[PDB]
Amino acid sequence: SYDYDLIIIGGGSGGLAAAKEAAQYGKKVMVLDFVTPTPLGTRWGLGGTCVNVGCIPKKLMHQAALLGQALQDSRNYGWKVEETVKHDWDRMIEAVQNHIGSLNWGYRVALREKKVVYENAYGQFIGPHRIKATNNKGKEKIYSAERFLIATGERPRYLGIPGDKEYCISSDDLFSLPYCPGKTLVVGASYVALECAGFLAGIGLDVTVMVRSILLRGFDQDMANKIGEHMEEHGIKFIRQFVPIKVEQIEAGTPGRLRVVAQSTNSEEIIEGEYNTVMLAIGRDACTRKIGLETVGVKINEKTGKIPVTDEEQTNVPYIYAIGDILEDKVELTPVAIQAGRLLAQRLYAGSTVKCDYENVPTTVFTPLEYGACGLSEEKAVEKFGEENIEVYHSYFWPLEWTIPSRDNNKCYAKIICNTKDNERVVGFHVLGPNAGEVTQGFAAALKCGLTKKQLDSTIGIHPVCAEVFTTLSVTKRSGASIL
Amino acid sequence: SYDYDLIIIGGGSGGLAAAKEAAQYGKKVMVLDFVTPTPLGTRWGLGGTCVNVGCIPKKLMHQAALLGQALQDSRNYGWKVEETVKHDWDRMIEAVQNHIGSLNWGYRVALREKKVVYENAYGQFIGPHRIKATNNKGKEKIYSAERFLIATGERPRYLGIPGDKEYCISSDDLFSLPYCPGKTLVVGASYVALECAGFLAGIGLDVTVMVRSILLRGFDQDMANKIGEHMEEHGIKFIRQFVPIKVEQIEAGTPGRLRVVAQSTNSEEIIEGEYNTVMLAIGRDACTRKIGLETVGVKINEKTGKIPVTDEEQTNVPYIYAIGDILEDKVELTPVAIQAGRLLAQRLYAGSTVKCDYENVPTTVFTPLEYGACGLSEEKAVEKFGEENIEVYHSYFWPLEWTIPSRDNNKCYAKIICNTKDNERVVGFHVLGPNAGEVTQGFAAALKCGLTKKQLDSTIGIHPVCAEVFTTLSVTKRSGASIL
Ligand SMILES: Cc1cc2nc3c(=O)[nH]c(=O)nc-3n(C[C@H](O)[C@H](O)[C@H](O)COP(=O)(O)OP(=O)(O)OC[C@H]3O[C@@H](n4cnc5c(N)ncnc54)[C@H](O)[C@@H]3O)c2cc1C
Ligand SMILES: Cc1cc2nc3c(=O)[nH]c(=O)nc-3n(C[C@H](O)[C@H](O)[C@H](O)COP(=O)(O)OP(=O)(O)OC[C@H]3O[C@@H](n4cnc5c(N)ncnc54)[C@H](O)[C@@H]3O)c2cc1C
Repeated sequence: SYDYDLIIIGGGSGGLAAAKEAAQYGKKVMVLDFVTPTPLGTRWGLGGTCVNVGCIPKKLMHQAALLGQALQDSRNYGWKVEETVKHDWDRMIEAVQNHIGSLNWGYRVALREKKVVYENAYGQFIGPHRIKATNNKGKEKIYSAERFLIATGERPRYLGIPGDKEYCISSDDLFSLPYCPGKTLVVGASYVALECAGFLAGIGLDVTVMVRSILLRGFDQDMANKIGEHMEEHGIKFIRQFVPIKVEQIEAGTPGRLRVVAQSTNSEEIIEGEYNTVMLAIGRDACTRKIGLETVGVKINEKTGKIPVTDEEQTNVPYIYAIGDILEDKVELTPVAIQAGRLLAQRLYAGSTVKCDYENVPTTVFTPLEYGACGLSEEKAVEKFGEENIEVYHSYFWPLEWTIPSRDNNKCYAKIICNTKDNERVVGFHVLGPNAGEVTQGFAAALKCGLTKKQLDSTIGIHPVCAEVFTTLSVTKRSGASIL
Repeated sequence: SYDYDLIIIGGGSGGLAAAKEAAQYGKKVMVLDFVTPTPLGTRWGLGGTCVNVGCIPKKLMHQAALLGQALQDSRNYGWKVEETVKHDWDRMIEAVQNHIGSLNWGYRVALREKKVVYENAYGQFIGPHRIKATNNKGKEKIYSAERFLIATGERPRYLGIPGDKEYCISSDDLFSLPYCPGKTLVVGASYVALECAGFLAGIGLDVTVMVRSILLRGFDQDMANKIGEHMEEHGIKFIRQFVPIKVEQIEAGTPGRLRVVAQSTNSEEIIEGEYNTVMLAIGRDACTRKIGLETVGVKINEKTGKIPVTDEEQTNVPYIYAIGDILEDKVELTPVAIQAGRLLAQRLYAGSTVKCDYENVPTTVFTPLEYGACGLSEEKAVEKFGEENIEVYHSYFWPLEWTIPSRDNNKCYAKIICNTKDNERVVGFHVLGPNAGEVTQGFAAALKCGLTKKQLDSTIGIHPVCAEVFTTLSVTKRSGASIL
């Protein structure tokens, strides 16, 4: 009947997870992946955003920055290290790219081994059950499938201003940049913006972040501001309430010199600054517009680009499914895309009825001082259950590892948000400190089990470990008592 | 009626936690603490074992070792560091002792602020409600109290052999040692033994561990062996099935040279070795024998030295309570002592009925590769529920941070133990990897909430973080399938 049982459009986290699982049940599967280049020409291999141009390289460079601090710390612990150690950009990129290459290859082998056809072509619906794939050299091929999975992801957004596409870079370009960016302006206050600002600073570069309004929209703002205070105290410059209106090249190079003109958000005040590199981290746009969805009848939100979907990841067209960042009002993270792909395959081809649970999905922002969160922000808890029913227990802590280097006391911060109407249920968990993700993972699991403050209090701490602060939280915001 | 409401004997974790909490309810409290010196003359200030001679200095030196690794790792991330960096023992100790001193002081002030009398004297019961306290210069004073709390801790045990007390050190001396130990023999396979062996090796010293039988008695033996394999692969020498029968001084010094004669455990074979320093980490003895318990009627286990106690920490004498490592068949960790002390004070003086929950208390062994555990060992699970009802999910993992340095793949290991007769309840949690304690803490809370495998599988991972390996465990030991 059809060429394939399933055709997956997009070879990112979600698509590949779906492919691997579907093939496990003997189904004929094809993955189409194609990385349309950056304005400046940057391309990469199989695996999608996370592998090539997201989580993996980002965390690796965050580690380069952390190791910078390790070198400093080591002195007081007795290691005889030269007072200032210099860092080499090109060496770091070679090592990162080398790793990304092995993952690119890893996936290509993985799909071959599981009998999944991988086609490096750009997919585009032409009609019911039919898709056209255009390869790099321009050749077209038409394929049919019983079902389709849109796993097409997003790409970085540009400001609609002169000079942006020609002289600025995005996260897409940064992680393979063939030269050290030098003095950098990061435009935006998304997690990607602050993560990159942070590690570029940790490697010793002069970094400025230009923000429109608030830091980390979507996240608990009390933590957001704490992250910002920390970055500002550790070198990073902030320009608040400004957006660039023009970027112009003073001199080309590697890096060259650029002038950025920015306008105030609440007045006609204009400022100028010159930078070596200008990074645009102001959000991402869904890749749902240029894939022929009209030819097949799939409905999307025309304003936001996102695809509405059932709690089973089904679009309005029964045989077409969508997963990943593309989805309307879900969670835009790699492991969510993976779980969604795995579970869809099992529902479709293995008789399972288990759905992807998008509630209380944990995250971590890898800022210089890491931020891990799970559940409701304080604001959202108050909105949902009422100020009077929310008790917020909090405390500062000082990692033992920081005492000998003698730095950053009363900076790491722990808070939980509890619902008094529901047995002091822990509806929100937030930590600012080292290894925030390692700390947050298990408390994410405790939320799935309906963790209560009585239960958390009864759990014994591990000593001396940062996470133990959560075992003995006794001071509430409402009490007004000090936590220094 | 009595001089004090409460007299606490011993100013360790537990005692001080009890004192601080009791004083908060306006009760008249005295703490007696006295550190009887090491055979070699080592003494220290207030705070007990943890603060002076346990978790705090131990983790700090563990960090000195970890930072050694960080210096090596940093090269491939692009930092231009000299190929071998040397380490200075004396500077490390100065920094550690400096921190311990601030904690010593911290407590001294804390007790002053909360109106708690601190007496640096050795406590000893003389009769009902009465105790004699002998200070350093030898002067005695008699005090009475309505109740008493024995929080007397333990001290390192020696082998009954010639030369042990005169020439060998214990954990007590190691953390203030005024010279670099040089070539070291660690005798024992307790967590203290392996932790110290590990960090002494991590600072570049030549370390040998001499073991009687198994590593880490009490802990999951599969994990124990993996920790040993890792230590052996990273420099540490192991002599198995030997115990020292004699230690003699070849030459005195700082360090000197010592000859250790050891005998096989299953034969008459004898081996000799020379070391600069010999550390005895073969366990600890309760300080319950020389404190006058006979004069007051408190029953102890005469074989083991431990004090039997109710689930409310009450001894057979109603007005006398005990907490901490001293207790019979409980859990010998700082945070357990603290929780027990806090909760006892609250039961006694604030109308609480909450008891200390000694079930599924988490621990972390700070070996070069860290081991975090909560709940049942695999062996103990099988013994309790039966082999056929236990499913063990496991996986290796590779910290992203180690990929660029290009080291130690298939070494970190995660397993959970599930009870099939009880909804695949996670009755055991085990992780071997970096920041094990940070990873384990929240899963400990999950176990308090009765975490289930269905629930764990429904929790989404944080990417790329080590802990996320627990989100997707699908391979069982019973299946026989490979996990490389
Ligand atoms: C800087 C940065 C940091 C991040 N950090 C984290 C983090 O720390 N933790 C975390 O969990 N997530 C992180 N992410 C988010 C994560 O990258 C995404 O959520 C994840 O990649 C989503 O998977 P996906 O399959 O939906 O999309 P993608 O992985 O991006 O896959 C989409 C793929 O499909 C291809 N494609 C698009 N259209 C077509 C077409 N028409 N035909 C064929 N192929 C097509 C694209 O080229 C792309 O390769 C980060 C992202 C960025 C940018
Ligand atoms: C090498 C080592 C590593 C350790 N690592 C960890 C770890 O990583 N995590 C963890 O949780 N625990 C660790 N511990 C164990 C932890 O330190 C103990 O569980 C904790 O100190 C228990 O405190 P306690 O209140 O029972 O007694 P202690 O802390 O030992 O205090 C007893 C105090 O009372 C004094 N005393 C004794 N007799 C008298 C008397 N007659 N009169 C007055 N004072 C007296 C003692 O001198 C001492 O100061 C470690 C211990 C060691 C030895």
